[PDB]
Amino acid sequence: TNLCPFGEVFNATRFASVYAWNRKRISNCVADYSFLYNSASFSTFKCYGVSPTKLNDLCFTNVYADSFVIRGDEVRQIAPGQTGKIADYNYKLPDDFTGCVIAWNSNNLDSKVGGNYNYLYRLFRKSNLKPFERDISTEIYQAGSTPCNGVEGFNCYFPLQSYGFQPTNGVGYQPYRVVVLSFELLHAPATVCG
Amino acid sequence: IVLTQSPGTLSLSPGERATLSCRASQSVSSSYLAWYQQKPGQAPRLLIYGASSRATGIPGRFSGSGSGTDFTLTISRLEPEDFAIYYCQQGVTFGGGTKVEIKRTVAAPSVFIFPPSDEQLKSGTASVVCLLNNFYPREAKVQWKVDNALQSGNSQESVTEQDSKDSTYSLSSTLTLSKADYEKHKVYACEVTHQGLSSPVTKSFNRGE
Amino acid sequence: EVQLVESGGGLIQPGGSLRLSCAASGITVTSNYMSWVRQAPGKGLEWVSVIYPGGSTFYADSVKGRFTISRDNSKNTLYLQMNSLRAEDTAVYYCARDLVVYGMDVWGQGTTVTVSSASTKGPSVFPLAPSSKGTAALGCLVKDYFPEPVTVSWNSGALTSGVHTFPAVLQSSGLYSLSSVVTVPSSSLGTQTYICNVNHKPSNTKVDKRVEPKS
Ligand SMILES: *[C@@H]1O[C@H](CO)[C@@H](O[C@@H]2O[C@H](CO)[C@@H](O)[C@H](O)[C@H]2NC(C)=O)[C@H](O)[C@H]1NC(C)=O
Repeated sequence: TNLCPFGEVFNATRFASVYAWNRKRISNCVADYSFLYNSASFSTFKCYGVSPTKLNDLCFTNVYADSFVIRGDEVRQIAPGQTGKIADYNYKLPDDFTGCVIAWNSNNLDSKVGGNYNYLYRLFRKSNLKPFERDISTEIYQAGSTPCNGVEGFNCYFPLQSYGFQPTNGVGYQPYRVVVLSFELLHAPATVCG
Repeated sequence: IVLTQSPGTLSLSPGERATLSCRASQSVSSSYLAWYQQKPGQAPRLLIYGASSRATGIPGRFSGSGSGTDFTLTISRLEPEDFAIYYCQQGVTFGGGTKVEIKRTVAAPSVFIFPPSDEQLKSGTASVVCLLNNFYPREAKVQWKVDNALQSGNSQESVTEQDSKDSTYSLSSTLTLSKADYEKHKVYACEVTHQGLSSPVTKSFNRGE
Repeated sequence: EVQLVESGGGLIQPGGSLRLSCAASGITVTSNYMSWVRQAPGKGLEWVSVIYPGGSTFYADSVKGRFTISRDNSKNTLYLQMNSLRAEDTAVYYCARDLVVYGMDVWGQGTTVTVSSASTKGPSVFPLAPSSKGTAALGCLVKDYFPEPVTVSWNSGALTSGVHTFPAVLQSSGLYSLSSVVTVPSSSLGTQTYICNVNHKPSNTKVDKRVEPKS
């Protein structure tokens, strides 16, 4: 059998920061979504435009698996139609999203005593991201009319900020690993079938 | 998220160390907290951000510390301009504030009672005023009594800011009655309880002298 | 200079609308997290609303559906449209630039919003007569006026030592009342006249009340 390598996304030992979210393009394989119905492993499993229980009966042109880490209380922003720092400046789903959003608590892997400062999010950006846009700029953010010329100072801020993930955080503020499955159906032969 | 500041009031002298506490109901991020000072009639002023970083131009005697849920603002050596209200803040949440006031020796209030004027009585209302003058500390209890009945629900009171000369407070309480009710009773008294008084002080008058 | 200059506060009846403005210099409003924070009389700070650099808006539950935050880049100005105002919206409203991880570093000077169904009204001024029973206290009761503020002096400014003019209280009628007192030597009561001078600019009221021992 030629199974789609969803394990490489879901079971990756390390995850990306949300501003630099990872994407794996899945093509030309048999997709077995049975691992999703294994509950007690996922705190969020929400689908849009498809039935969550019928995924094994569906064919798509391609499937995208995006993955990243955010705060628990930010998982609600990974949905069509949402606003907030994550949806606006880090990872944006389209209003007409077709796919599923899966999340689980990763406190045991992604928090550190005194703070894990490796997971970042973009705090400053002049405009919202388009759906599925990925901004990895580290340009100094100009909050006034004076050019920054690459140096931080008043009105001149580094645009990325660290999460302060420590294992004693309240659960809503603990790290969550998120995988977004986008199902792409083009006027073309399907290559990912259940 | 709830931020609880303690104590409500710190009473200290210039030169002394002030320690103000802010406790968060949840551990969020790390060192996630700002501190502000506010003086009467003025907008708040940022003192500390990121729990421990001093805002630009803030004197070095201000320092912040703590993490998880427990945070502290320290003023190492109080200056006279530091007596003020201080707020902590996280995201959209503010703490309830801590007042830093000048400590001084206990001073009992001077107590005065004023009957309503005849001019006011002509209009159908009677206001009886009780004045507590130049006391410290700020906590004081006024109990109105009419023919020895303890009055509840018909008085309001007001307290001055700490006096710039002698660091005392003053308090004014108004008992409001209809004229008809006022004329129904004889003995009007305010009884004052304060730490400077070994026993409560009562000032009274008899309506009609 | 870096400043936020607010305007638009005033007196409004319940159900009415006001628009507050916050004109910025030294920061670019549309490039920042910009917030409104209010402070009711004698109370703490309450976050009201924010607009993100990219345009998303958020509101406290207590103003949702009634207030609208907005901005104008060409005027570099932040606005708060307040509709269906209620008594408990009475407060000083501050605008502030929020750096989120670096605190709220720049604040406006505040603009006062008073929501009340009361009509403008000058005070009645009544004497608080020095007792007949050596320091004496005397004063003036400045009752039933609207809106704030009143000013009180003693003897046209010549008497300042020992004066306490208290914060006004809001009575259940919707009108304010305050007292002003002074302690003086009892031996002065026969030879010194004491007059409180009360000014209520909103109603163009000036009252001079002589306060004397009663008989
Ligand atoms: C991630 O890894 C887990 C554990 O290795 C996988 O869960 C196993 O799935 C197989 C079927 O593919 C079952 O026979 C095992 O019983 C499962 N073990 C556990 C502990 O659940 C999971 O499928 C992987 N995720 C993927 C491939 O997306």
